[PDB]
Amino acid sequence: MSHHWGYGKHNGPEHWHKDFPIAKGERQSPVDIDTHTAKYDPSLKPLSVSYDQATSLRILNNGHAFNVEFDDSQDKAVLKGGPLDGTYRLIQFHFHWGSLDGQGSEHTVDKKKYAAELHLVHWNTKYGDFGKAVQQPDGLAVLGIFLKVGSAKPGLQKVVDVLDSIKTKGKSADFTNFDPRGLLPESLDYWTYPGSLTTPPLLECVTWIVLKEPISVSSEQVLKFRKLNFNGEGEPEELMVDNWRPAQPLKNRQIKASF
Ligand SMILES: NS(=O)(=O)c1ccc(CCNC(=O)NCCc2ccc(S(N)(=O)=O)cc2)cc1
Ligand SMILES: NCCc1ccc(S(N)(=O)=O)cc1
Ligand SMILES: [Zn+2]
Repeated sequence: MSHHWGYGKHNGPEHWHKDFPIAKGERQSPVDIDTHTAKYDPSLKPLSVSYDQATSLRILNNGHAFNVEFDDSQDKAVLKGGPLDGTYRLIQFHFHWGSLDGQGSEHTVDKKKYAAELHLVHWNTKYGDFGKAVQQPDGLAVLGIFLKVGSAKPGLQKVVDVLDSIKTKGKSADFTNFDPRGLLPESLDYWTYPGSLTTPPLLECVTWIVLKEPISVSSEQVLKFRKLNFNGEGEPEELMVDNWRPAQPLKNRQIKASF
């Protein structure tokens, strides 16, 4: 209830360390993915994304992004394989995006920034709940997918269309029967490395799995994201744009490629 971090000049990423000192830790995210330096690891398995029984529930403007929430009280939508040991359940997805099409992703690829990045957040079932999982070094698996501006993504349009009902911080709307499979690219080739949450509390609990193939969305789709507000109703309007943390030092990590 006393958090005041954000993405402005007075409360943005350069300030976070003062309340969340792990911001300067050894495994922070995001990072630049240097594609030449990433090593192909033949021992990596194909990723297994099982989203057929996914149960979406609600979409919320939380003042930083919007989250689409899922029932995670059974193994309904799970991620396994790839670099992972065990079963990770989908709890929510959200995006980060820019004020312009040339920025907005958190991860970069040879310093290239995409217009946005989707994060599908999953927690390791051996830890019993999400709150316990974020306290463990292998507690979360975040599947990251880049968005480039081009052709529309039909499977995104239900999200775009509901955004009028959650314009300001604290607003939510029913968001049942949404299929997250509609947000994936054709290929599940990926990079992986150990990292962190990219927002406070910046906990170092994430296995990052970043897909190589971007999805394409239209100019009009991402334009609608930028009409959301960071502020609550009745407060000065601040457009929800540039809700991305920049790349952090790789330090003593190696990024592995599945391909
Ligand atoms: N099942 S339920 O009862 O409907 C249900 C109950 C609760 C919830 C919200 C979970 N809390 C959450 O997602 N916090 C953000 C932490 C975070 C920060 C940063 C990243 S990031 N940017 O690194 O991916 C990922 C996650 C959802 C659904
Ligand atoms: N200085 C404005 C108030 C304020 C700024 C930044 C943060 S932080 N460290 O959580 O990003 C908290 C409060
Ligand atoms: Zn995120």
